[PDB]
Amino acid sequence: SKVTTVVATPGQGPDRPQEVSYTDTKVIGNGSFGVVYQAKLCDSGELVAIKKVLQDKRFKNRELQIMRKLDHCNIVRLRYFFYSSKDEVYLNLVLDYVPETVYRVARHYSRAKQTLPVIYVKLYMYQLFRSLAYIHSFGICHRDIKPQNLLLDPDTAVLKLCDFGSAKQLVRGEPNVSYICSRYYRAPELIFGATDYTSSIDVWSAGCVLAELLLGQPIFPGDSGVDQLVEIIKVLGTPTREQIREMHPWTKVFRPRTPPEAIALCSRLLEYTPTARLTPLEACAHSFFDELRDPNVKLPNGRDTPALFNFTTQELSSNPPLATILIPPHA
Ligand SMILES: C[C@H]1CN(c2ccncc2NC(=O)c2ccnn3cc(-c4ccccc4)nc23)CCO1
Repeated sequence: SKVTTVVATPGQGPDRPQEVSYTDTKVIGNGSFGVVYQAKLCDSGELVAIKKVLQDKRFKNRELQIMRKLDHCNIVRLRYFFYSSKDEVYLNLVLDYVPETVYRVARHYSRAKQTLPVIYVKLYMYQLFRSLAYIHSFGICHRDIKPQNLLLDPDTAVLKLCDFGSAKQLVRGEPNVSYICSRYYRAPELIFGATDYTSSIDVWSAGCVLAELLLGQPIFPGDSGVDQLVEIIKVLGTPTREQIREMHPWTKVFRPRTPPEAIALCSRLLEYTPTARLTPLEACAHSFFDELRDPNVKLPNGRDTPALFNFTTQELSSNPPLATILIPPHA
């Protein structure tokens, strides 16, 4: 077994490097992002993911700057970072390992001609909304919400948002690129080429993930923006002049046994008007998640549900009175 020893800087806290040794290094992902590895830390025995990207000499890495300041139970944790080396330098992000993704779990169910039990749809969606409530409180927009970027530990039912390669602090009056976000999950303002969009593009993407988990397939597919806009229009109806300036019965969209609270939540996330969409914190508070607030709720495997109510002042800052719903009496 090959052991690699590096001098890495801890993610959170002041810049004080340490020797870090890891082994059992294997490639687990390859794409436009770069390469993701799996490895075992020699000291603790803990599994880690290592995202390796090409580092520009000219500037500081935006993903690293964002990740160093994030601390949330539903966001993948940056343990360390280090630089490595023809004649080019790479930035390596040592993250907490999470074994599965919502993409892979949902695909197991789709191929088996079935849908993910609604208890999981609530757990995953609720935890995704918490992660968005947290990043959005600092003005940070993920800009790439999709099932592959939603990590899962299937045994504990914990969801962790990953991939901050497109994330950016959105400042009012500053223009932003419209070519971020993956096909199927782009908000209609991004399809229309808006550069003045807000963090609500993340809420639309999350609404696309929710509808997909309920349906067993993407709600707005299409290989072009015009095809995707046709699928959006089939469900939401034709956008008014006011709606276009700002950027079908929903019950007939899903299978008959679909909970009406789930359908009501989709209609409030998937709206043409960016300001009409729910905020992540308001989505957390929706009646679709009431089952998670029940003191007797348990996972299908018999275990207790993960931490769902440990809200901080920062997390609640968008609407502090929502704490009366969000933190139930038993919590
Ligand atoms: C294909 C991968 C791409 N991947 C990413 C794309 C861009 N930047 C980062 C990541 N990954 C991560 O930040 C990440 C952090 C922690 N644990 N972890 C496990 C796995 C994983 C990798 C392969 C198969 C299953 C799981 N990926 C991660 C997201 C998942 O799907």
